[PDB]
Amino acid sequence: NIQENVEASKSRIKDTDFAKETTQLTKSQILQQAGTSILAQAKQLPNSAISLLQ
Amino acid sequence: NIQENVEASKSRIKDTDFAKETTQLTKSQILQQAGTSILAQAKQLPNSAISLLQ
Amino acid sequence: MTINVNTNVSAMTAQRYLTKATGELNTSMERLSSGNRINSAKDDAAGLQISNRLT
Amino acid sequence: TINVNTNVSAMTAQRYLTKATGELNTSMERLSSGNRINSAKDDAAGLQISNRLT
Amino acid sequence: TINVNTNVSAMTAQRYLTKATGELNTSMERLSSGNRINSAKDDAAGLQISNRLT
Repeated sequence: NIQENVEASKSRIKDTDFAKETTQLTKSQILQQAGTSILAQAKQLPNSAISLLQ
Repeated sequence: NIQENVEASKSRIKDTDFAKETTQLTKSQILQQAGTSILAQAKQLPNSAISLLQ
Repeated sequence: MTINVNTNVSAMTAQRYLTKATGELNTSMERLSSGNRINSAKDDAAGLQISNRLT
Repeated sequence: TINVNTNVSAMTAQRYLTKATGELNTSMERLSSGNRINSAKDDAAGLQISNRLT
Repeated sequence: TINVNTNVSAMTAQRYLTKATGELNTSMERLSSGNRINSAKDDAAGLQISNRLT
C-alpha cells in the first residue's frame, strides 16, 4: 500500500502531464512557424525597399 | 510438503507475475509508439525550417 | 527613443524570439519523449530531489 | 537555432526510443519464457538462489 | 493526468488481484485438505487446542 501511494505521489511530482505537454508542444510549433514566416516576410521586402528606389 | 514450499518460493523469486509484466509490456509499447511519433515530428520540422528560410 | 534600423534590430528581436521558441519546443519534445517533466536539476531542483527520494 | 548540422532533440528522442525498445524486448522475453530471471545480467543473487532451489 | 511512466490504477488493480488470488488459494487448500487450519498462520490458538484435542 505504501509503495502504491509513493508511486502516486512521485507521478504527481515528476511524471509528465501529456494533456498539458502536447498542447505546449503545439503552441511552441505554431510560435516557431509564425516567427520563421515573419522573418521571411521582413528583411526581404522592407530591406529591399531602401535599395529599389536608389 | 518441503517440495511444495520450495516450489512456491522458487516460483515467487523466479516465475514472473503476469499482471505486472503485461502492464510493463503495454507501457513499453506505448512509450515506443510515442517515441516514433516524436521522432517523426522532430526529424522534419528542424531540417525543413532552415530550408524554408532560404 | 523609437528609431530602429529594422534590419539589424528587428532581425535581432525576431532571432531572439525564434531561439526562445525553438528552445521551448526542444524542451517540450524531450519531455514528451521521455515521459518525465523533470529531466535534469535545471528544470526543477526541489522537485527533482523529492522525486529521487521517493524513487 | 535552426542549425542543420546536428539536432540534439533527435539524439534524445533516439536514445529514449532505444531505452523503450530494450525494455519492450525484455518484457517480451519475460512473458514468453515465463521466468522473470533469464540471464545473470538481470539479477545475480536471485538467479543463484532460484537455481539452488530448483 | 493521462500519464505514461506511472499507472496507479493498474497498481491498485494488481494489489486487489493479488489479494483475491491469495484468498482463493487459501480457500482451495481448505477445501481440498478438509481441515480449516493446516498451518499456524491460519490460527495459532486454534491449532494448539486442535492438536491437544487430537
